[PDB]
Amino acid sequence: RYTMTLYDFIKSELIKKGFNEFVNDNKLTFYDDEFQFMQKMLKFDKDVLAIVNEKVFKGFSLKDELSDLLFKKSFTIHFLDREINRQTVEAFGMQVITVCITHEDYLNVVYSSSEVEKYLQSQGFTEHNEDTTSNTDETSNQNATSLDNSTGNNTIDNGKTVNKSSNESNQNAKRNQNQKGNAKGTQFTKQYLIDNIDKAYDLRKKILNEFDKKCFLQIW
Amino acid sequence: VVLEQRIASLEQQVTTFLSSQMQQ
Amino acid sequence: VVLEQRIASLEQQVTTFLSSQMQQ
Amino acid sequence: VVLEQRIASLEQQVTTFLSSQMQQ
Amino acid sequence: VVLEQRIASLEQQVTTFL
Amino acid sequence: VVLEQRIASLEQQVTTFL
Amino acid sequence: ENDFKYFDDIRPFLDEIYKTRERYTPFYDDRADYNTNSKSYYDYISRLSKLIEVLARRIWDYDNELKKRFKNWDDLMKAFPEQAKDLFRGWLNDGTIDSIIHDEFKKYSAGLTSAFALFKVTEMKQMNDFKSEVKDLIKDIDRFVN
Amino acid sequence: FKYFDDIRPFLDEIYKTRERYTPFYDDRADYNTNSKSYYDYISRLSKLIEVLARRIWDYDNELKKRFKNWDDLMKAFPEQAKDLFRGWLNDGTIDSIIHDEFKKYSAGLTSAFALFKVTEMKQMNDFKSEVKDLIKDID
Amino acid sequence: TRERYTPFYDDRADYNTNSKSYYDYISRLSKLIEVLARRIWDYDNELKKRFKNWDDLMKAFPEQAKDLFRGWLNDGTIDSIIHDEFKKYSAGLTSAFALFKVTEMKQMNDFKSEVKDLIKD
Amino acid sequence: RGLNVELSKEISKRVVEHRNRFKRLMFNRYLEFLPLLINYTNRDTVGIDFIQLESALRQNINVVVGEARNKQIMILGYQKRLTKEDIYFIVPDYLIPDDCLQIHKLYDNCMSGNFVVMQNKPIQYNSDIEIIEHYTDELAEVALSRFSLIMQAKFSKIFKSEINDESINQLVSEIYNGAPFVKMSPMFNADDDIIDLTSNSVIPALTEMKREYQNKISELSNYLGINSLAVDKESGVSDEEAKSNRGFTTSNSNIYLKGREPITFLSKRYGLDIKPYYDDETTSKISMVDTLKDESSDING
Repeated sequence: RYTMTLYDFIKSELIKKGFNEFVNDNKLTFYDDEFQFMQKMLKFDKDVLAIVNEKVFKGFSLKDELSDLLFKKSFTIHFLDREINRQTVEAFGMQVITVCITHEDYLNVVYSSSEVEKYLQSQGFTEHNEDTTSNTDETSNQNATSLDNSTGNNTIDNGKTVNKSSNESNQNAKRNQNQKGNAKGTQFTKQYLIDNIDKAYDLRKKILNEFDKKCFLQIW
Repeated sequence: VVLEQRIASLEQQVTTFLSSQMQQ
Repeated sequence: VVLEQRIASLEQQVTTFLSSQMQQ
Repeated sequence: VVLEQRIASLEQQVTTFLSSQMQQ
Repeated sequence: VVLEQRIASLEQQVTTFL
Repeated sequence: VVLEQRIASLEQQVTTFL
Repeated sequence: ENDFKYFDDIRPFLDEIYKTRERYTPFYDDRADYNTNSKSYYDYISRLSKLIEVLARRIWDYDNELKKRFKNWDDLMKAFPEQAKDLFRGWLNDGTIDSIIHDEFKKYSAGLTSAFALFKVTEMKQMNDFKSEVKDLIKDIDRFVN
Repeated sequence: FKYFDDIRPFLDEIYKTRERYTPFYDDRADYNTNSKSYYDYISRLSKLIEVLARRIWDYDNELKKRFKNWDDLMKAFPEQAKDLFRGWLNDGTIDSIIHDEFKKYSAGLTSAFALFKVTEMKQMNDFKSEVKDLIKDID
Repeated sequence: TRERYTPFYDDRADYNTNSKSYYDYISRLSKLIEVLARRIWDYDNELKKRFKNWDDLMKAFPEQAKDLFRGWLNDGTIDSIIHDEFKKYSAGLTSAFALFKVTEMKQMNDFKSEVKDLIKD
Repeated sequence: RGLNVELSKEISKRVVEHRNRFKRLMFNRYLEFLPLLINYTNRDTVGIDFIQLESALRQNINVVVGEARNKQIMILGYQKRLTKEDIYFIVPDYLIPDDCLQIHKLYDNCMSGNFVVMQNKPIQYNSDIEIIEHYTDELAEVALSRFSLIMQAKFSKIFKSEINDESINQLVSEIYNGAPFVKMSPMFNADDDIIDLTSNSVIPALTEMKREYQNKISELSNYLGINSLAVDKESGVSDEEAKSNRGFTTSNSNIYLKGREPITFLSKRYGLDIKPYYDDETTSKISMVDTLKDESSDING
């Protein structure tokens, strides 16, 4: 069973756009490696990229612009001399839907675990005080004194003092300790277990043969 | 016998039919 | 014996010629 | 015998053809 | 026989027809 | 007789001649 | 002239399909069992359904068109006595001319214009005489002061 | 060709089926699935949707006939209005036209200019009475 | 034999049959041709009555044409044709006569002015 | 020159050529044989080339055998309205009767002048050139399936090793040269490492398919009367071993015989015995066991 291939598609659509491989300028250019179409598809220049992105991926681009060239290259040079399944070009729109899943892990696969943390932290805090004391105190004494002088008339004196002294004191005191904190933790722990590369051997294989399952004639 | 009478009678009827009514 | 057969053959010959011009 | 029956059959046919030729 | 007589009568009829 | 048979074929040939 | 080569640039693309049209069997193959899917009953009543509704509406709305067309019948009926009296005033225009107009109304034109214009001429002569006989006494007696 | 036929023997034609004996195990209907019945039903149902559209053609052909008959009769109608008016002139109803044409208008014009001329003459008598009196007053 | 679909073509007819199955759409279409058939019947019931009315008028037209024409608005039309352009030599004539009399009276006013030289003292 | 071959799925065109050629061959062979089954006490005294008769009968044209000069030359013959005269088309040249012909069926038993018509089949409903087309396509695709089954029933012993010159010296000097006691490394080097692709899902399937081909031949065979029937009566293998339902194959054999019944009507006229028998004989051993008269020794040897 045989239908259209995919090399013949972009060859015929690129030769629709004025190109050629035999008599291009005027000199015989069949042997010159920068002109025949197979080198333009294996190098996968701007030109073949434009014709694939217009006729095969008619409304698609991936996330980035460096991975997206890698995906479109790794699609169209796996499947050059392959087949077609659903019998008409611009009618294997099954290709656009098998594109339309979000398994876009063609660039920067960091699954050497790479645990990223964040830890934001705010804090608010007020405070108040009211400290009031009040003293009361009073005193008293007595001062029974005497002296008995004598010469060789013999003068004598006696004294008393009474000295009370009352006192009091009172004070208030208020405080207001306003306060706030902040903290911004961050960790970036990466791990490197050994057997992750075993799981990473086929990250692209099960998406690449998915097109064989759903878009290409899986018979001779 | 009577078979000779029958053979004589059938020639008579054959002559009668083939001579009187038609030629065929 | 031989006559019995020729007499039968000629009677059918008369009968298949009488019916060619018969009223039947 | 059987040749006599054949000779009888042939003269009957010749008489029928002669009646076919001449009207009576 | 009688068959010979009938055969003789038939040749007489054939000769009369001629 | 056989002579009658011979006379019958000559009559047949003469009738076929006519 | 050697013009109109529009019958002629078709030639390299009219021999081309005649070349690649019937010489195919050494170059191609007959395999692979292409399926053909062609139009069950639902596409048949598709073909019939729009076709019947596009005249189902166009016989449902025949009543308003017919209502117009037996409205203007009665419009003609109410317009008819106007057209009858308009037709009648056409012929009597020439009709009244033979009766009175090549006749008595010419006499009325004569008598009711010429005679009264003569009366106007007599009134003008009279009023010139009255202008004079008013002026004839003003221009003689009042002048002795001025 | 206007025939309100009747309403009932048309509404049974859409609910009527003969149900002939088509044999099973033949190639008239090979798989005998229920699809050829659908084709033969809807195609046989769309006859009457031609029928009543032909009835619309009957209506409009008749109305064209009707307005055409009216238009030709309006063509013929001035040939009746003439010789109707000849009936209106050779009889004595000319006494409408000559008397209603004559007397009222002639008397109106004569009496109108007579009233106007006598009023103008009274105006001139008034005017001369105005003129002759105003000159005497000085001496 | 060998059942082939030798045409394979393109169509231009449109469909959203608001119906559960093919079957119920056949029923709906049956109801629809029934109701517009009843519309055709009341077109007939209207239109036979209209033509029993109309063709009477087209049959009895000349008698009606003699009858309605004799209505006595005719004198009004005759007053219109005497008041027509046929009168209007007399109309413009009498209007010019009135203008000439106004011309006379304003000329009287013209020679009134030669009196007022020494009307003062 | 012009050459660019397809692939070696050329066989998948050779397979369908074998089917197509088998249908064409079996169809025209089966009607190449079918106009000779009866042959009816072969040329006792009667000047008929019966092979030319039976070939004419199986294109359904009603032949008519009568007399020409008393010796039964064939002629062609194309409620009961009787036929008498030589109105029909006549194939011989000057041997025509030029006299009273008749059909010798019901005018009497054995009396009228002979021109009897022989039908192929007494009542005709369908031609059996359609039944022979009816089974030969079904037979064709079972012959397809047998040929396709034995074309893929071929077997290799797959050696499995990392390639360049490890196991080649093994099989050369120690398998096809027949050698027992081959010594190998401990590196699992035959721990089911060599494997056999077999098609033992194909050879039990093979014999049952041949039995389906065989009884489909027999189910075409008993339809058109050609049968193994009389020997099956004397062999006692009468029913459900020869799966044929004997009452149906002795039924369809008989219709062709009583179609050729008017040769007995002719046989009663001129005084001779012609019976339409049904040929099933094949000689040099059957003719030996039915006679074992020493003159039949000098015939054969």
